[PDB]
Amino acid sequence: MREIVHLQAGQCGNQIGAKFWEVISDEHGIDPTGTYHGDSDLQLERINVYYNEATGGKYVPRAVLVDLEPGTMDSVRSGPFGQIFRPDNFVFGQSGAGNNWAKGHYTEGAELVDSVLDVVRKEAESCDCLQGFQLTHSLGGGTGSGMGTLLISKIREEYPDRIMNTFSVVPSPKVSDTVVEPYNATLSVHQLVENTDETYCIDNEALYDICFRTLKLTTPTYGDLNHLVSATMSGVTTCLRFPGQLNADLRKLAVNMVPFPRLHFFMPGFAPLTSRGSQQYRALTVPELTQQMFDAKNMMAACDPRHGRYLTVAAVFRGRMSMKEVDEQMLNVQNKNSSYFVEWIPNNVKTAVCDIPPRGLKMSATFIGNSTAIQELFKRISEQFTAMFRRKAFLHWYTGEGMDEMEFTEAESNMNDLVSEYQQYQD
Amino acid sequence: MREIVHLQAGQCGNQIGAKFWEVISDEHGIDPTGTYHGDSDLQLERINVYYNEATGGKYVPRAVLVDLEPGTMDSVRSGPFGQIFRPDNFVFGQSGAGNNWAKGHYTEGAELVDSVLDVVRKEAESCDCLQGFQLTHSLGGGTGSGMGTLLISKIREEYPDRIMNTFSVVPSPKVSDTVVEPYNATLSVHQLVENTDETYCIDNEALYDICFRTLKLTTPTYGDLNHLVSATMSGVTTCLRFPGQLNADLRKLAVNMVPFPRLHFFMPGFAPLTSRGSQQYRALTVPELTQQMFDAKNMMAACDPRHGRYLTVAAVFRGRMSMKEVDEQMLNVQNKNSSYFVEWIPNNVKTAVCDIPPRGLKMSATFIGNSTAIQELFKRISEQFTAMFRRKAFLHWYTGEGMDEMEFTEAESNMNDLVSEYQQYQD
Amino acid sequence: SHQRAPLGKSHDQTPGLPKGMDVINTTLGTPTIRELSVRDTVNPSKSFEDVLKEGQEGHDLYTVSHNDYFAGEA
Amino acid sequence: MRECISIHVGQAGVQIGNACWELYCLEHGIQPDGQMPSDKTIGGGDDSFNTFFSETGAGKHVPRAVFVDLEPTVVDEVRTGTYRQLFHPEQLITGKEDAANNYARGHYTIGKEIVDLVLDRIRKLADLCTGLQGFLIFHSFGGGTGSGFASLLMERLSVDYGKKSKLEFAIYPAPQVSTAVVEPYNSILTTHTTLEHSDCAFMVDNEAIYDICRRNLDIERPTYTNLNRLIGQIVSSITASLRFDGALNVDLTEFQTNLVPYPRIHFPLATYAPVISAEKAYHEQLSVAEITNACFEPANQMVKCDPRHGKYMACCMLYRGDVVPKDVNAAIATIKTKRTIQFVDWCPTGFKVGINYQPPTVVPGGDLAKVQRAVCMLSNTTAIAEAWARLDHKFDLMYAKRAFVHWYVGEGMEEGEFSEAREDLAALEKDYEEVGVD
Ligand SMILES: Nc1nc2c(ncn2[C@@H]2O[C@H](COP(=O)(O)OP(=O)(O)OP(=O)(O)O)[C@@H](O)[C@H]2O)c(=O)[nH]1
Ligand SMILES: Nc1nc2c(ncn2[C@@H]2O[C@H](COP(=O)(O)OP(=O)(O)OP(=O)(O)O)[C@@H](O)[C@H]2O)c(=O)[nH]1
Ligand SMILES: Nc1nc2c(ncn2[C@@H]2O[C@H](COP(=O)(O)OP(=O)(O)OP(=O)(O)O)[C@@H](O)[C@H]2O)c(=O)[nH]1
Repeated sequence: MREIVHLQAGQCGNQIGAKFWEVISDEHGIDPTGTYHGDSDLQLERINVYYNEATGGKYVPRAVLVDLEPGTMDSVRSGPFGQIFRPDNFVFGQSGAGNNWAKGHYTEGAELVDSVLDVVRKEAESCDCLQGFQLTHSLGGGTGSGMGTLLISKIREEYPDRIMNTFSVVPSPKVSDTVVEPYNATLSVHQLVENTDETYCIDNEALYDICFRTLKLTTPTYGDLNHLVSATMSGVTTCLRFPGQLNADLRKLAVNMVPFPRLHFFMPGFAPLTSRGSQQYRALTVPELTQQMFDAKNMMAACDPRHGRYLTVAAVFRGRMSMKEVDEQMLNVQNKNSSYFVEWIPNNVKTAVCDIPPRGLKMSATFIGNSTAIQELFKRISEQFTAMFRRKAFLHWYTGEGMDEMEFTEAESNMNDLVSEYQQYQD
Repeated sequence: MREIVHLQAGQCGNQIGAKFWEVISDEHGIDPTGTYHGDSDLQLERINVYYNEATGGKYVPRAVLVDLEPGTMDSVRSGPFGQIFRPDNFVFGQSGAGNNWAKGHYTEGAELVDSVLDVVRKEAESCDCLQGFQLTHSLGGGTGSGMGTLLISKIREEYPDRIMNTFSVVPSPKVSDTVVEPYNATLSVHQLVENTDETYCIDNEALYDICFRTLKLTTPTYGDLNHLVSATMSGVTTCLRFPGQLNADLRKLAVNMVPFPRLHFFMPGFAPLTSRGSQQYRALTVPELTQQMFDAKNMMAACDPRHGRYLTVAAVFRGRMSMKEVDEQMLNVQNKNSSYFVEWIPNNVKTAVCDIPPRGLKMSATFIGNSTAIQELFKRISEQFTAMFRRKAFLHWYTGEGMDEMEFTEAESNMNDLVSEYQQYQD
Repeated sequence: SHQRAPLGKSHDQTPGLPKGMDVINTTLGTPTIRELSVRDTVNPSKSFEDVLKEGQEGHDLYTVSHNDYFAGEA
Repeated sequence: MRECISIHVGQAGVQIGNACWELYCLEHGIQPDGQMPSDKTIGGGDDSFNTFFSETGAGKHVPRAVFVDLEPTVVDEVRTGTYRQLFHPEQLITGKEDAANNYARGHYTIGKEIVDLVLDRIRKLADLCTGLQGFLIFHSFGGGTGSGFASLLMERLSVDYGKKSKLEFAIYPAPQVSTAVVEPYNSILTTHTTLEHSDCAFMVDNEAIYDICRRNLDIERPTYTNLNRLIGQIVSSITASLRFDGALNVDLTEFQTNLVPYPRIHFPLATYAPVISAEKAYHEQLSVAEITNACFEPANQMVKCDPRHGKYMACCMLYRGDVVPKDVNAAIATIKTKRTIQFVDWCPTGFKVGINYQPPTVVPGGDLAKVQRAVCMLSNTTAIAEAWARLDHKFDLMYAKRAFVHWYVGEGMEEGEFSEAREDLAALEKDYEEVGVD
């Protein structure tokens, strides 16, 4: 059977992964101690897609945790489900990253890649047939970018036959806190576009706006933002673990989703977001949800594709659903905005129907987007990088680490190719 | 019936044997006082392979204790099982060691070899028909090497038709404590090579690493090392004493283990090792055992054979297993590293399955290895020997004892012949 | 008044000493590691009993998991 | 079995000697009377004392040593002390004249008629003992009575007993403090007569011992009571192997076989790491790592040897107390990797370790600390030749202008023997440099 090995990296993915995993455990009904309480046969049958079995009826998570700062592991280990994760699984470093990409890409990773490779291949042998793997990290994160770019480069040669699912969060366009973040972003994405096949783009500003729009709760916790992105990540993974005539394999999906090889960047979408009174003020029906599914407010990934057009769209519907209401609502939206699509591809919609409703609500869905809305994203990162390389600010460090300006020259040339590429196909 | 009589030699073998015999008694369930408590039929019948009968259901161990320093022998006599040992078997001398190879080999041995030969032949005449003998000592030991070289030379001609099993611990590569130890080692190994047929190689540094790796217990005792090696020593001896569809005789094993006469040096390998939480975090399955018993970190003898290749491999499996899984792990490891074996011999694997598990662990195994991982060991001592013989350091004692430089000349030359012989067989 | 050169027999530190002198001060207890540790963990004293405990640990759960097998179990 | 005989020549060697059994009695709890409490340890003399004391059926622990000196003044006073009942009356060998700081006077004039007496003493101890590993010689190079008298006796015990070990312990002459200008006469006289017979000679200098007192023990005016207790603690630590056990037990035979490189030179140096005041250890922590740094810290040695000016050959450490091999072997591994510590390339391994579980105790009315982990650090380096280099340029002038020669030649000696020791010393110094040259 096809199983998946999870990869957690970066101090962000430290919080996403914990939230991502506890949702799954609570979804399947396993107690924090780990003794599963048999309630649903279907989730009992298909937990082995992600979890292996140990003694005592506990489902060991097949995820990999890597970082540098020990305190982060102590916190997640003291978290609600740290006991569920293995000290065997906890690999880390005797050093701090300094939020430095070059240190984590050449210096500190050098003595640590061996162990994690020895780690990941161990569970790779423990499992029989993988569809692939998925990675939680960030493009603008110090340890996450430094570690991931090394590992993804390595993981290709040993297993060039599996899925390179990458789950990365885009830092805020308006603010980056870390001032060398565009340097971290530019270096990583050069290898990322070279190495990955799929990439999720997520931004915090929209999450803040969505809280203003539908959560309406003023002061949230970052974990609640993790609760959001984990739910989106969970929904796309419900396909594999759950029955119903929807076609689940990411390869069933990705080939339907990408026209040309260098297209890896995709935009999530999710189903009813509800406020204080609207739980009892909402008639949960197909028309309203698909309306809310395709709301320019309801999106959360980067920014509005209203500036551009839609390349490919894929929709998965989770719950008691039927083909006729969806069929007409694709017809509804197709006739609603046909011109806002691209004439390059007609009927660019991909539909999957999961008959098993989620734990939390009956009618739900998830959306993944490939539109012409990524230009301004890397267009944004273009200007700062040119501005910063104009007078090489904050450069004496990486030279001491052993980096040269030449690496940047092709790297920006690589993104600028995509800028022309994304522009050329649509415009 | 074919039995074994044991010899405990050197001061290290004194701790080793004291640990070793109590492991046997507790495994068989005899109280420290010596009155066996009848619980298991199989161990009741097959205890005579090592023990003899005393009056009152007392199983006398067939071991002869030899040393020079009383305090070590008094300590083991005052142990929880010193009573089960015999003052008859306590032969010794009225002299101090000086940790001198030659004094024990020529001066102190001369007046003691007479007595020990009488005791062993009385013990030999006490029993009917041996498989052979086994010896616990060290190669770098001050006194144990001296008598160990003497006894093996003498016990060759009286009964040249039996098994010359040896169990010697290699000193720490980083530091030998004793500084004339490489002289003692080079002296000992010269006589060891022609007089032995089987050799066990053990290193404490790796044992120290094992404590850091899986035991994770910071501060062990030296006795905390002893049960570790005795468990491996017990495990290889479980096969004879216990029933099951596996061939037990060392001659079954040695002929499958020894292609050429000069191959005497063999390395141990042991099965599941567990940490603080992984007792309840481990799914006890034959694959993960086979995974773990074949781990680079799991070798404990000298170092990693990664630099070289595998000549012959033989593992004994103890517990409730079946004939098919050992095959398909054998196929898996054969496919896992097909090139890392020698093309000289295919199917270099010899497997044995003991159906009787340990008395509290079920899935277990023992591995004995012959790889091309011994070269660096005697190269290391080669520069040690050449540099100190370059300026004859510490030589005045042995000349004062009566030893001469010529003895060293062939001793290293024989080792040099062994260097190429291992090299030319593999490289 | 001898505080200027208070050596007459020995130096005094009593006012800074709020405790006694009778015995010596060990930094910590390596025994604490020893009671935490069980030497015989490779061979726990749990003979046939734990065989049944693992025997009744939900073969059906394990069969649903990965098609478990004990003793010829279909 | 496992026992040795101690000897103390020189009133320098007596009060340092007296202290050790004042120390030695405490750890076994010997009362000043000579017997234990109602608890049972007496018998055929077979218990912890059998290696040190002789407690026969009479119940009196007889120390296995003889106090020999040429004047009663110190020895009759301790014969009126607190432990004089323990000491055998004629084991306190007293003389009636003075050797006048003269090597020859002690070696020739009075020695002839006295050594026969102590020869009777040693054999009567020889017959009663069983194991007789070796001897403990406490003396001094510039001995007013220690120097000259020791030389003849060590020759006599060497010629009749050359199959057993001899261990020498003498205060090395104070380099910049000269309590005797006849010391350079007798000291080199002692060395040349001892180079060909002495097995293991261990030295010490009082100035640094004093300098130790005020650097960390915080005593700017200590006494012998402190000084003798310090060295008494030293000899106690090395002798703990005979008394008790540990992870491993090592004997002086291993010390001899593994420390001295070649004939002639047998002069390592001892060092004890946890030499700290009580309050310091009270509010700090002790472990193997830091005391390992201190034991190899150059200022913690009691001879004016700067190790970076020399090179290391042999180093023996004896961990007494609660230790584990793990942190010990890891710490010493870091020492091998160290660049300042320059061992000779001839020895890749040079570390003789001894582990003893028994922690060293405090002494009642003492100034020491409360130690768990302790180590006596015996080491030999090439930075010691400067000491005899100091002596010879001191010597060459004071032989160039024949100072005090009329005293020595007026009693029966000539200049050839004084000449001999110089090229004998010159032989050693060229030996020291050629072993220094790799
Ligand atoms: N865990 C976490 N990460 C956040 C949060 N907000 C923003 N981030 C970003 O997520 C990025 C990814 O984290 P990592 O890749 O693990 O960062 P790192 O490699 O340890 O180095 P730094 O980025 O300096 O922390 C960080 O750089 C942060 O900028 C948050 O609230 N929690
Ligand atoms: N029993 C024991 N032996 C040890 C230990 N650590 C190291 N050894 C070594 O085991 C070796 C073998 O012991 P023996 O052959 O009996 O030694 P010996 O001939 O009596 O003389 P030495 O080698 O000086 O001990 C010794 O040389 C030690 O170096 C330990 O903790 N316990
Ligand atoms: N070992 C030791 N030496 C001391 C002590 N007090 C002073 N010294 C020094 O040790 C030297 C003793 O040597 P000698 O004076 O020749 O001793 P001696 O041969 O026994 O005869 P005397 O001159 O009477 O003492 C003196 O020069 C002092 O500097 C002490 O308590 N113990």
